[PDB]
Amino acid sequence: DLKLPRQRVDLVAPPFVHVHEQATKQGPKIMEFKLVVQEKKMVIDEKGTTFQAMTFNGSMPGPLMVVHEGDYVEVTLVNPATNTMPHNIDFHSATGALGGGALTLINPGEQVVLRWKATRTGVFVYHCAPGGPMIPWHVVSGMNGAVMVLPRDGLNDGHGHSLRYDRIYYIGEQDLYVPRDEKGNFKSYDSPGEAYSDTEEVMRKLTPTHVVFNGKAGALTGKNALNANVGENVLIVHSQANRDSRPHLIGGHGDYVWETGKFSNAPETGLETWFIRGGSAGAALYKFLQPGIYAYVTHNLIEAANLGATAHFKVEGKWNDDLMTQVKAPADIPTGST
Amino acid sequence: DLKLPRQRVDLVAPPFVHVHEQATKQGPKIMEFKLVVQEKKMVIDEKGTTFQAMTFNGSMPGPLMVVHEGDYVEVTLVNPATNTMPHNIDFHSATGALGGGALTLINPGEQVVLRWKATRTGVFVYHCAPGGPMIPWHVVSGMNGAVMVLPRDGLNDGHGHSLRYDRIYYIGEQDLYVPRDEKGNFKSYDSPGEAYSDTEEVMRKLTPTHVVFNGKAGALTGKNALNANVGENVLIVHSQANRDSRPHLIGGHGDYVWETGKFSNAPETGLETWFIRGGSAGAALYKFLQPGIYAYVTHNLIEAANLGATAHFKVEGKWNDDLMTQVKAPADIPTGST
Amino acid sequence: DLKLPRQRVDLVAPPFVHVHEQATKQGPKIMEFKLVVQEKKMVIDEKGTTFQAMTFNGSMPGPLMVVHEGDYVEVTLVNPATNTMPHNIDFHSATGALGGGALTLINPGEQVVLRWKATRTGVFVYHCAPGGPMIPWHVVSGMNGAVMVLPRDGLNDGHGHSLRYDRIYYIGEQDLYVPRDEKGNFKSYDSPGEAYSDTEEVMRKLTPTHVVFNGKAGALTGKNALNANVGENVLIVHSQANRDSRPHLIGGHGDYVWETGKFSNAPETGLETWFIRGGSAGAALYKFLQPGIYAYVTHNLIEAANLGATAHFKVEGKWNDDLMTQVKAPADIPTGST
Ligand SMILES: OC[C@H]1O[C@@](CO)(O[C@H]2O[C@H](CO)[C@@H](O)[C@H](O)[C@H]2O)[C@@H](O)[C@@H]1O
Ligand SMILES: OC[C@H]1O[C@@](CO)(O[C@H]2O[C@H](CO)[C@@H](O)[C@H](O)[C@H]2O)[C@@H](O)[C@@H]1O
Ligand SMILES: OC[C@H]1O[C@@](CO)(O[C@H]2O[C@H](CO)[C@@H](O)[C@H](O)[C@H]2O)[C@@H](O)[C@@H]1O
Ligand SMILES: OC[C@H]1O[C@@](CO)(O[C@H]2O[C@H](CO)[C@@H](O)[C@H](O)[C@H]2O)[C@@H](O)[C@@H]1O
Ligand SMILES: OC[C@H]1O[C@@](CO)(O[C@H]2O[C@H](CO)[C@@H](O)[C@H](O)[C@H]2O)[C@@H](O)[C@@H]1O
Ligand SMILES: OC[C@H]1O[C@@](CO)(O[C@H]2O[C@H](CO)[C@@H](O)[C@H](O)[C@H]2O)[C@@H](O)[C@@H]1O
Ligand SMILES: OC[C@H]1O[C@@](CO)(O[C@H]2O[C@H](CO)[C@@H](O)[C@H](O)[C@H]2O)[C@@H](O)[C@@H]1O
Ligand SMILES: OC[C@H]1O[C@@](CO)(O[C@H]2O[C@H](CO)[C@@H](O)[C@H](O)[C@H]2O)[C@@H](O)[C@@H]1O
Ligand SMILES: OC[C@H]1O[C@@](CO)(O[C@H]2O[C@H](CO)[C@@H](O)[C@H](O)[C@H]2O)[C@@H](O)[C@@H]1O
Ligand SMILES: OC[C@H]1O[C@@](CO)(O[C@H]2O[C@H](CO)[C@@H](O)[C@H](O)[C@H]2O)[C@@H](O)[C@@H]1O
Ligand SMILES: OC[C@H]1O[C@@](CO)(O[C@H]2O[C@H](CO)[C@@H](O)[C@H](O)[C@H]2O)[C@@H](O)[C@@H]1O
Ligand SMILES: OC[C@H]1O[C@@](CO)(O[C@H]2O[C@H](CO)[C@@H](O)[C@H](O)[C@H]2O)[C@@H](O)[C@@H]1O
Ligand SMILES: O=N[O-]
Ligand SMILES: O=N[O-]
Ligand SMILES: O=N[O-]
Ligand SMILES: O=N[O-]
Ligand SMILES: O=N[O-]
Ligand SMILES: O=N[O-]
Ligand SMILES: O=N[O-]
Ligand SMILES: O=N[O-]
Ligand SMILES: O=N[O-]
Ligand SMILES: [Cu+2]
Ligand SMILES: [Cu+2]
Ligand SMILES: [Cu+2]
Ligand SMILES: [Cu+2]
Ligand SMILES: [Cu+2]
Ligand SMILES: [Cu+2]
Repeated sequence: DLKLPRQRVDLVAPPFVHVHEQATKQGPKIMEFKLVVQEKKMVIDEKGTTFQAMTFNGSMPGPLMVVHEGDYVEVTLVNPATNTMPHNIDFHSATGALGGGALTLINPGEQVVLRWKATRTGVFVYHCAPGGPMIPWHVVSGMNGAVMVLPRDGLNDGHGHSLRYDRIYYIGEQDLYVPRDEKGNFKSYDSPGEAYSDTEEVMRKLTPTHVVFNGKAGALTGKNALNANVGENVLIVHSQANRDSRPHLIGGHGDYVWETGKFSNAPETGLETWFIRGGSAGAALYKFLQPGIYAYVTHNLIEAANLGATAHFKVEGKWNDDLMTQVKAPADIPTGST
Repeated sequence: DLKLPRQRVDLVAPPFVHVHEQATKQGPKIMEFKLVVQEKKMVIDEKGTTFQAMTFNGSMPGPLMVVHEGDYVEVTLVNPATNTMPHNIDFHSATGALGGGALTLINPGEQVVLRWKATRTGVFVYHCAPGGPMIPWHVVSGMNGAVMVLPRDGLNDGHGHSLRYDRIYYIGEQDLYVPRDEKGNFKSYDSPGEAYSDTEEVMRKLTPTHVVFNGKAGALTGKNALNANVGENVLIVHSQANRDSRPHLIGGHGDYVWETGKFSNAPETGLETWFIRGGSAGAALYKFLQPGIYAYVTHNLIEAANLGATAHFKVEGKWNDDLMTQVKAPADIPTGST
Repeated sequence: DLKLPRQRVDLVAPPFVHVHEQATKQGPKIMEFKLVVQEKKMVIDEKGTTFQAMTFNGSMPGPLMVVHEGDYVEVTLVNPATNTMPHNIDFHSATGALGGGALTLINPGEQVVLRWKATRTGVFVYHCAPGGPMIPWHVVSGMNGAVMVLPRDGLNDGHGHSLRYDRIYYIGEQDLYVPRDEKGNFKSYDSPGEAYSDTEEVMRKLTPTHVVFNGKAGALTGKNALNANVGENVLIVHSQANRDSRPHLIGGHGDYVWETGKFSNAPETGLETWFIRGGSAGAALYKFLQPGIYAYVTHNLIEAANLGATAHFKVEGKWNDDLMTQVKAPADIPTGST
């Protein structure tokens, strides 16, 4: 019945994004994606703490899907028989049936195919939602990602000017609730089901033990810093499926920010810190003006520095002393000073 | 001195709203409302937990009041002699005297009459605020509701087009702080005063034991789901007098959202999840496009599924396979699959 | 090389603000500021609790700096040899080098001079950020303030009309994490370093013990209430370097609010409660219409009343009975009443 060209997309692991056009002159297509659920123990912090994760495509976050307004998105969700739990998928971009959740519940050994029309532009969360208490559990165990629905003319500034990014990164932020023993040491388990009761008790107190980007403390620092160059316009998509965040690029700004994440609304300009509501994605464009290291954080700095929520950008280029300069390097305070 | 027609309004219990006009050609009136404080033990969760509530008109939230810009609102607040505490009322819609609180403190056995001019459009919180530590206590014990001040031309989209709702619902969200004994069981008391000291200790740690709509976990699910039909534009007013929330309609969107709640500002379009600042009301319009069950949550999913903060809509009509369809029902993963 | 006039600014302690022009016809200048770090034990609540604070210029918050777009800001940061820790400064208003942090690390007995160009309008946080876990620690120990970069034409309403304030106040909100002993009593220490380990444990649980304006519970109540007069337009700048807040003026509104704090964006009108993202400053203009006491709070009322986060305004002038009046004072409920 639906007679449109079909196009298979190969997803890539975050923070990278599969290839796509910004502006397009192609008409609507059926964009075909496959997500494979993987339950697995994963390392989440720099001390080697593990937890019983549940993922789309083996990553936290799940991969970013990119389509254009008016495309149809045909998703094959697979739940391998090595998994232990039922799973499903809810797209916040989609209309009806609990975002798809009511049409995608699959037991281990099953797959399902859902199609939804991309009628709403923006960045949106997708997440598992099997029912009842299993909804938060699967989400905070890692089963969430995002989808971006671009206007067919690409982004604009809400004032009639086109905006184009040179690079895009997807930062998925995950709140984790890892059980502790009586002495405060993190507990380990042999399966997600075994971890559940103790995890739920932590969840109920609404205070994460870890807040991480790309699935673990330090994931996007060091050798895995995000690259850019002076002069490049970078789109930073940020999602949080369960809990609020307040992104900030240390040493930079958000030139154009859609903190609620929806491209039918004009962006705000020149922000220091923006706000991702739990259960949403947002996006910020920034044109780098200075080389060096930038930290990208949630600006609850306890979370950023002590719970895992810091990424780095490494930006190549030439320093601009007009924007900032060290007029005098550290020196002893003058004895004359009063 | 004030020579305007008077109109008595009969309030109705949330989530329903008393009858009113959207657009009106009536001039300003003195709109007369009565609120009666009721202290009573109430059931707040599906396991039968009770707590010593304090209410306007016997409900959590208090009822939604609806007037138009330039009306005067004349409120008789009654504190029956069966109550134990003084009470008052602060309207965030009002100008002066701490929103009215400084003019409305009444002991049991007293009533007072306050008039305020509806100079500011939007949805607004009202709440009790007796003074000092009693302010948060009375609020988190249930003494909060909302008022909507409509423009006399009704709502608009901020771009010169009228917006009209077919139905309106008021969702009051309440954070509760129920004491526990040493084993974790919820404690019961014979009066609000007896509950206070233990409740304050819970409050101080800023983590609710329950987060509920319409006064209890499950209040708006099952037989009390909210009704709508495909094609109807529904206004969902959401308030939170003490603590942030992030509303989300699962399977839907916010077509037009005033998350800060004030109609002099253009709404945002096409949101997935919006944000109600503690101490405010906001509102979202959505036109239903698909039948079935929708969950309406705060998108901290722990709160939603595990602390009580889920409502349902039951929407009648015909399914639109163009927007969403199950292309292939759950099936065994092909043996060929790699 | 940079050949512009230089102008030394003398800072003043919050909540007051150093003298400045709104609109100016002066061209760009090098505006010279000095900040002196002071580590000291400070009283933070009305029961006399102390903690080992770290400050810019001896105050929490640090003082508000005011410049205009296109000015250069040349800051001498001094770390006296009586201090124990290294310190630095990150300006969210600045571009490059982690906001300046990477160019300003000074040991006790040193000073440094940083210049940054004020290319971005709005109110912005500045804070210490020495590296790693020391970043949140120094910030939540008090080392944060704000800077305002005004357009050279002053403020506007985003619709072509000038806005001018008669008074400005800077409210810095500080979340504090004071250790407790086994019985719940707050602990005291002889130095910041001695307090660190126990403080970090409190920080990790993300629940402040105190939330204060101007450095202590009650700082801006009583004799230190903020003054205004009926008819005056007051700008209230609010910052929070680490944690979200939801400001509300009890009995008033935000006539024009830049909750994200950046003057290139039109303000929202007529808000009840606004939202300061942790890691940002915002600002609200209000024209007082009624005399009397107003409370200014974060509208988590537990925080406001029980953790310290209430300020007062005392407003002189004549009461307007048209906006609000007590129609009937408290009286016994009529025996006839049903
Ligand atoms: O012996 C515990 C010690 O080993 C580490 C090694 O990296 O991790 C082990 O214990 C953690 C806490 O139970 C588990 O999360 C992990 O699976 C296990 O390898 C340290 O993190 C830990 O302190
Ligand atoms: O807004 C994008 C997309 O939403 C649809 C519904 O699929 O329309 C919604 O939003 C419209 C514009 O705000 C409303 O007029 C409409 O009533 C509502 O359903 C599409 O028609 C539109 O392209
Ligand atoms: O945090 C409580 C208490 O637990 C200990 C181990 O007994 O450390 C645990 O907690 C730390 C904070 O989350 C982690 O860094 C560590 O991996 C974990 O074992 C104590 O060191 C701490 O005091
Ligand atoms: O890219 C930052 C990197 O560049 C170096 C020179 O190789 O210094 C530049 O950047 C500094 C600011 O971080 C400037 O103060 C300096 O003048 C400029 O040359 C490195 O020192 C720095 O790590
Ligand atoms: O015996 C306690 C058991 O009874 C229930 C019955 O619905 O509730 C009682 O105890 C609760 C916890 O103290 C009270 O809140 C309630 O008032 C009382 O009826 C169960 O909830 C509870 O576990
Ligand atoms: O804005 C609605 C209503 O507010 C009043 C005061 O009661 O005006 C306020 O807002 C105006 C428009 O933003 C400001 O110009 C004015 O100074 C401020 O008091 C009413 O006059 C107005 O209708
Ligand atoms: O939550 C702590 C601990 O308390 C127990 C009773 O000892 O359950 C209480 O807490 C649950 C979570 O809030 C409630 O569902 C229940 O109504 C309440 O009695 C334990 O079951 C729980 O482990
Ligand atoms: O209204 C939802 C309700 O309708 C039924 C048919 O009575 O199925 C419709 O809705 C489904 C999506 O929830 C579609 O997949 C189906 O094709 C459509 O007929 C019920 O199954 C469903 O509960
Ligand atoms: O004896 C403790 C008692 O004295 C007070 C006096 O104002 O404060 C002392 O103890 C506090 C808690 O340790 C310290 O913060 C403070 O430095 C010290 O003067 C009371 O606050 C306290 O309960
Ligand atoms: O926006 C104020 C200020 O920012 C600068 C960079 O220092 O420009 C940024 O914002 C512009 C307008 O949004 C973008 O066009 C530009 O690419 C971005 O760097 C200044 O040029 C501008 O005055
Ligand atoms: O809050 C726990 C418990 O501690 C005590 C002292 O044992 O009080 C402390 O905590 C109060 C709440 O923060 C403070 O008002 C007080 O300054 C502090 O000593 C008990 O009174 C309280 O029950
Ligand atoms: O400024 C408030 C202050 O003024 C007094 C008179 O001196 O009363 C005025 O304000 C009241 C509202 O707070 C009005 O109800 C009253 O009619 C008006 O005169 C004081 O009572 C009040 O503290
Ligand atoms: O180690 N994780 O269960
Ligand atoms: O059923 N989900 O675990
Ligand atoms: O400026 N960043 O913490
Ligand atoms: O049972 N409530 O006190
Ligand atoms: O005085 N109020 O409980
Ligand atoms: O999509 N709702 O959790
Ligand atoms: O008393 N402060 O450490
Ligand atoms: O190094 N800062 O404490
Ligand atoms: O209206 N203030 O709590
Ligand atoms: Cu799942
Ligand atoms: Cu969701
Ligand atoms: Cu009350
Ligand atoms: Cu209030
Ligand atoms: Cu410092
Ligand atoms: Cu910062």
